[PDB]
Amino acid sequence: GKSHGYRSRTRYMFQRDFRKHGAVHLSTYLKVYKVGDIVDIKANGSIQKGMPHKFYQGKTGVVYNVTKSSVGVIINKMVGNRYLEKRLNLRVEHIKHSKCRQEFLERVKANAAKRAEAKAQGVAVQLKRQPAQPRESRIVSTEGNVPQTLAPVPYETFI
Amino acid sequence: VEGLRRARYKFPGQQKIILSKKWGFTNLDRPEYLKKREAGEVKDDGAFVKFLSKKGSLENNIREFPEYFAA
Amino acid sequence: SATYPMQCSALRKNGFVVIKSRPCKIVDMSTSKTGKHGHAKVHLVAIDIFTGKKLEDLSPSTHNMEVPVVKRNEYQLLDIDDGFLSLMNMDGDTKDDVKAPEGELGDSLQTAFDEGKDLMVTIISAMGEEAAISFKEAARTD
Amino acid sequence: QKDAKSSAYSSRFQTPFRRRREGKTDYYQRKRLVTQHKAKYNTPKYRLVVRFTNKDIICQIISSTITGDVVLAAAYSHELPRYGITHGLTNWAAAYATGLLIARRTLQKLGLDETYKGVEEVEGEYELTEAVEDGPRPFKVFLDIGLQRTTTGARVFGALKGASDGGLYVPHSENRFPGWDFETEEIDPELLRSYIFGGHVSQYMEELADDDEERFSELFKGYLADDIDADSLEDIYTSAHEAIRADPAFKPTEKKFTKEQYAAESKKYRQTKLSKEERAARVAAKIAALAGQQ
Amino acid sequence: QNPMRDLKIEKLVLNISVGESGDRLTRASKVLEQLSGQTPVQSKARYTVRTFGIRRNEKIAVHVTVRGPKAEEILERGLKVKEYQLRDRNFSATGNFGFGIDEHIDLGIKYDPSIGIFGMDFYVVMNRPGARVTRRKRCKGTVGNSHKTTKEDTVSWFKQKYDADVLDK
RNA sequence: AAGCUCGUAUCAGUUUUAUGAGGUAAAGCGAAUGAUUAGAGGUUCCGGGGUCGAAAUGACCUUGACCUAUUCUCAAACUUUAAAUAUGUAAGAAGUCCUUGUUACUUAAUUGAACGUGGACAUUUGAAUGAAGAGCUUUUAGUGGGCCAUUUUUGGUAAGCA
RNA sequence: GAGAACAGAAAUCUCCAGUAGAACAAAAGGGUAAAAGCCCCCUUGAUUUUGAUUUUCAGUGUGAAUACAAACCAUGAAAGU
RNA sequence: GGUUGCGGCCAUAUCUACCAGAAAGCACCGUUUCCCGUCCGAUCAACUGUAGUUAAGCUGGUAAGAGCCUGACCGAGUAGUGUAGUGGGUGACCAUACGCGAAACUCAGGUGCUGCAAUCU
RNA sequence: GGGCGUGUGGCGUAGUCAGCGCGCUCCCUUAGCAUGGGAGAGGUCUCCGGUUCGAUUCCGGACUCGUCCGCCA
Repeated sequence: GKSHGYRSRTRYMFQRDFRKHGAVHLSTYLKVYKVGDIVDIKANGSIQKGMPHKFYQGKTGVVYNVTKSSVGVIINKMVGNRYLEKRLNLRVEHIKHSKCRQEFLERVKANAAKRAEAKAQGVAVQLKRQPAQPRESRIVSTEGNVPQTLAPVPYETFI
Repeated sequence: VEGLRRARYKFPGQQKIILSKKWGFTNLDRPEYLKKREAGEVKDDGAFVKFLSKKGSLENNIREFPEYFAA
Repeated sequence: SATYPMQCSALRKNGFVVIKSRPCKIVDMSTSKTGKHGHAKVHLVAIDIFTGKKLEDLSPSTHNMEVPVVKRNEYQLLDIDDGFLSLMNMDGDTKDDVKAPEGELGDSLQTAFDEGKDLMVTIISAMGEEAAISFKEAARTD
Repeated sequence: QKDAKSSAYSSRFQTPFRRRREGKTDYYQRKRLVTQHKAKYNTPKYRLVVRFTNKDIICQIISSTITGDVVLAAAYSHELPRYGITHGLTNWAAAYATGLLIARRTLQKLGLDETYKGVEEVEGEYELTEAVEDGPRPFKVFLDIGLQRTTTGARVFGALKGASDGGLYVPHSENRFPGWDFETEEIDPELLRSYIFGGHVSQYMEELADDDEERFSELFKGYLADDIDADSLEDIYTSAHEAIRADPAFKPTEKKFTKEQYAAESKKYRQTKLSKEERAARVAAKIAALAGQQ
Repeated sequence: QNPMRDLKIEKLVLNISVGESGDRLTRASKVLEQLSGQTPVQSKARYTVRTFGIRRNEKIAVHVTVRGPKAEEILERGLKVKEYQLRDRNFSATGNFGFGIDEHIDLGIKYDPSIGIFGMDFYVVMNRPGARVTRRKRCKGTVGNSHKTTKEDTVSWFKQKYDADVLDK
């Protein structure tokens, strides 16, 4: 018959990695999570308690509950034609903070600093990001850079 | 070439007979292998040949391959 | 439980079955198709272990038949008196509840105990009734 | 030829942690010590780290951060001459005095010393520093004995007893103290008090000085050089205890020099690495030497 | 050079394999106990072998470990039993050496008719000072190459002390 | 189908930026596991066949193993490495910063946790593009035999086959 | 791999090398080295009370599992489990 | 800058073979009355810091060293791949257009950094 | 074609990760009525791999027989 267990098809997903097996380092236990933090989920195969299901591997969610050794995380799961709210109790070995959130907060504080310093002059702050604009005019010189003519190479076996 | 051409009839599909630019069953070219074997940095094996490298311990590189260091 | 179900086709020769609430041991099995379209029927010929009677039966192959639990146990004689054997278990337990065999097995066992061999007795349990089937002699540990 | 390791072995080998390779940290014990209840968010967990080397006892109060461990206060046994203890700097009573010193020092620098005076009159009874009402809780600290063996009579528990009588709230039971009867599950207080005041070394001093005098000159030589007899060590432990309860303030040494003054001599003495060009010159000279037909 | 490179006997282990449990095991254990002055330890059988007749875990051998000058004294008695002649094959690559002897009568216990006759295996383990580095729990390390005991050093020590000669084979 | 609450948004089968997760394609085997071709150098208290040997833990060849350095070819249920395409989250007003209120939680401790009071920051309010209105509810029909094409792919010699 | 009477291919003892090439009840795959393996000591948390969550999923049931709360216990020096 | 205690990242830190180590600190080291544990005070426990020693541990250096790490316009815009055509070819498969882009190999360089407290010619 | 069972000394069977029985051949013994005892000589456990402390035993493959089926058109 068919087989769809709780950890089916999780072979390479829950292998550890090359040459970093063994016990886990103490930074994962010394990291501090608060309610509202945004965290990434990546399971550790060395810890069998508090494991996430294989669906939530690589998923990103929001902390809603902090307990003794675990964290409650909220994920949005697509079921059919809508998203449902899923609450997960995961031990802290299987989560880490999302770095995109802290990058955005750094942008917020630097952006507020720019607005605050330029508010003393009113110099059209222009605080929105802009994407890659087309590159403008330039003059390239041939002083020591005379062009070298290239041609297609004929065919050879090369074995 | 005639032996390979006779052997090609026993195979399905299309095969080509190419005269390689390499020396024997090695992977260097003919003048590259010639300018390598004029120095002592090649040394024969049962059918193949072992080559000298600039890496490794100098004691092993001198017990093997003596004629190149005999400069 | 004392007894467990099984399928007729799952049964095979030298196995125990329950026929008419008797522990029986099969000697013959035969399957014949009922009709060309239909399923085969299993004919079973078996012998009661305790009484030796021949009991047969025919069932559908997919039907489930009752199967007993039969345990064979090994003991040493202590005495044969009044038709009741007295046995001695490993770790020193003793039972006298077994009745002596009544046939040529019982006669041979009685003569062997009278002339003084050390006799090893096999007694079987199936469905709450107890009997002795065979005896040997201990070749070592005299 | 026999003790040879392949390149495949050395490539697939995974090294342990550096402290495990040095054999100094049990990470299985460390994880259970330094981790915190996550609902106590940034609350530090404090370890009384007690380590026994030869000629020293090291007591520290240590919390854990990601960048490394942080020490509140440390107390070594080699600063006990300031309090009057000169000999036996690693005995069970020295462990007691070091624990008492680090307890009084931590309560002084936290300001929790006018309350929670600890056991002023010591008798060897088993009790913990209980919480006083309508005020702050006592300072809670947990042992880190490291790789040292737990054993009834070991001096890590003497350091524990000294720290507990100094006013720290350290959780412990009494069944590892000296004087614990195994069959009758109770603690004998007078033998523990004798050990706090050095009875086990003074009784040995008497029972060896009465018969074997060459041993009494080999060991306990410093006791004869400083005229310390068997009975006076009890009162010098008492005076050391009251000196600790007077001032644990930890004046450091004057260092006799500067950091760069030590660094000049040690930088002169340390060996340096060989650069790429002189390494190439060295191997060219070696080729010209042995492979240059002698 | 040589400040504390001096070889010494780490231990002497005396092994008797009676091969089967019971009265012979107790008698061999009594012989080992009276010879050592210590109670001996019996060792269980790892696997069942039909040809030897052994099953798993019947304490088929008995052995004792003696350290110090007493071990040196029993080694003196064993060497005078062996007439201070040992094969070169007896020594090992690590530097440890052993020999096997028949009966304790040559050792001089004298004979009781009950106790029977049992031969012995003597094994001497040799080390230099500083061997605690491997044995201690904290900061366990490996011993350096120069300080290691070897076969040539142990045969030189066995020629110099005990004024014995080794056989060429 | 009936609408209801609102009026340009608590949107988007899309892109960008930042940040994750994956073990397929490829590649690799003088890297682990497994398969596999050929010689070379060694090991015999440590092999087997012959020949010379009284015999010899003898000798000489040969052939097998094991080791060492090489060499040829591979893997859906092998792998150090590792794409492309797909895929999670974020791009603020429900935000940021400052100050100090509550608690029976928590801390050695106004220490922290959560929710707050008061104050400051507004149209470039925090990337692009588009918005056709956005959100919400009730009720009910028919349907629940499918098939074909490109690409990936399984069984099969194959099939207008499954 | 190197040694030690009987004792040899396999009995017991000693040393060295040994990233797991072993073991962890069973099928296979993951995980594990001062351990999750082997040996020893103490125990019954394989307990009580109802909730929440994950998988299968209609976000029904059943099975299995996760993290807590309120008790009462076990163990250890203790953190803890 | 050396050393110790506790660490963080967990080989640039490991492994093999040599060499060196002033001071201090670690270490080996001396002992068995007491607590305690062993067949064995070897490990563990306790006592002395005394009788000694840098021989080892430890630290550092060396090696056209093994390994590991970093980089390259080195291989290679190669293999592979998203999209397109009433493109080629009997087919197997392959070119082109708009895009993304490896691994092995080769070469070059490197061989622990650092937090808290104490202590040192 | 497929399924199921099967194969162990001269013979016949067993089973736990080569045994007995019956024969045999020898040596004794026994008024017997009858004999009895002790020893043997006896096996690639169908075979070959792997598994396992160890395979009859477990498993993969192959072989030998014996059986039962192969329908409705």
